[PDB]
Amino acid sequence: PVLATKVLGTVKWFNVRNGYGFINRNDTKEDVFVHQTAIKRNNPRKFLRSVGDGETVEFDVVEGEKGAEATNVTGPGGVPVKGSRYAPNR
RNA sequence: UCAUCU
Repeated sequence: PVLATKVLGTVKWFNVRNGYGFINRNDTKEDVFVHQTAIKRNNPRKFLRSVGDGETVEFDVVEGEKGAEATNVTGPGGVPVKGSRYAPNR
């Protein structure tokens, strides 16, 4: 079950070293947790799993253990995310 | 799951 699909949001922050971040939903203005494994289309020219602070992402919302979370996270229209400056380019 | 990392 998916609570919401293709939600658009702005990354609040994402910690590359520790592997998680938060996205602010553009529709409800609620922060949602995003795990590194929830990123579906990583920047193919970085080599870590990440989204970058402030970038615009598109995602599904599902029920987590500590609140609703983001999953299937991509750029708008399913394109690769930009990724974090804390994740070096190849 | 509110982290603090080039």
